[PDB]
Amino acid sequence: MMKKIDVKILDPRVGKEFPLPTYATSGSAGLDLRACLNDAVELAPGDTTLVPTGLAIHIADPSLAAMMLPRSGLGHKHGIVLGNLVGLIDSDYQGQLMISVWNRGQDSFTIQPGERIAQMIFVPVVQAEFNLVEDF
Amino acid sequence: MMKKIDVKILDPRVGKEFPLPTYATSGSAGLDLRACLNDAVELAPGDTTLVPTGLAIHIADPSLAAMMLPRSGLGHKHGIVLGNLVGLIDSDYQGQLMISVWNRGQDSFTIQPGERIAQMIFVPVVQAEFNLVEDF
Amino acid sequence: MMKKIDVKILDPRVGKEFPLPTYATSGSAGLDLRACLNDAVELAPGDTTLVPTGLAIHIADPSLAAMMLPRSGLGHKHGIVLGNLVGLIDSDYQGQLMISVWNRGQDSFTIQPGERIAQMIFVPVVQAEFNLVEDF
Repeated sequence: MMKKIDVKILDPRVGKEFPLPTYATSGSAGLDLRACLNDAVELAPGDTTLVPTGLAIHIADPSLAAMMLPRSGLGHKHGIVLGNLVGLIDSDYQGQLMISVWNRGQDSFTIQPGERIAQMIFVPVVQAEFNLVEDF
Repeated sequence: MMKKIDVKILDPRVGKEFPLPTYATSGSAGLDLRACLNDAVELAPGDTTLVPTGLAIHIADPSLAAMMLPRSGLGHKHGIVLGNLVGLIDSDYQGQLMISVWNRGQDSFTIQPGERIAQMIFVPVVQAEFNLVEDF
Repeated sequence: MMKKIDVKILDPRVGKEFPLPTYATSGSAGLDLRACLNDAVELAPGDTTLVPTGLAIHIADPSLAAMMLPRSGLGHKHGIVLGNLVGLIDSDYQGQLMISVWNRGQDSFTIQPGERIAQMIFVPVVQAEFNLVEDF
């Protein structure tokens, strides 16, 4: 199911030195996000670094949100995951998309400029209207 | 998109010493959940503690669920995340909402009473009816 | 809400030595997935192992995806979570479902054959059609 989402490019490397995000296939659930870096960042075991994407989105529809997830292989094989574990992007967030990258393993890992380092999915969300009860 | 959800308050501090959960804005995807504690809890690196919220919900609609996520800043900047990483709340769960708080970093952190320590989103869910095949 | 999903069994132990996945109740959001193992696997603190399920699904609908999550108790009480934290299954994935199991705690844990070790939810997903703007 498709939804138009505004995207703003913040760094001129985007598109020029690595591509914009695209779905691998029409059956893909997520979009891979790439590290927008002047220089490679070497992450020792246990450390966290904030990696820019050079991108901002504005979802705008309050019935939609995005969730940022680790990449499967990076996480399983290399211990490279997200420092906030899963990163929620609200419909009114219009700042740069930033990736909290955490090395949860025992091996150092260097993030190269342009490397795919997380994925993003778009999911419908609901806002609860709470009904206060004193017994269910 | 809005959905009525029953909520029961379990601890008289809720509302009295810190507020009920509310959406920051009409475009917010998540609700911040606060620690309902008699005393602050100091979490050393690597440890996990179970924090009550003083709240129970009963979603009741089987086409909806809630997911509990870390807060972005706490997770990235402070290494304070969830011990179960993401916590799924089923439509028929009517117990207290409990937060597994894990210090995944290298600095001790004290959870103050009333402090926002996780977020909750409501998402539609589907139940699979499996169709057994012996080749796709 | 129900959706037909094709499932293929890859290992003859499935159904014979432990059951196929089922929803506990009609209000359950997730399905527990079991370890399909010839022998128990003992996971020391910090290590990760790739556990087969003996199962493959083919969601096929591009408006649906699955997310693999830790079990709540395993994660909170035992530090047994997913090495990729959350595992996304695309609508066109038709390989075996594999579970990255990570011991994020301080106690060794042995995964027994047939033991429930993760959960899977099915959620609607949206594919973004990006609209390039140079200011929001």
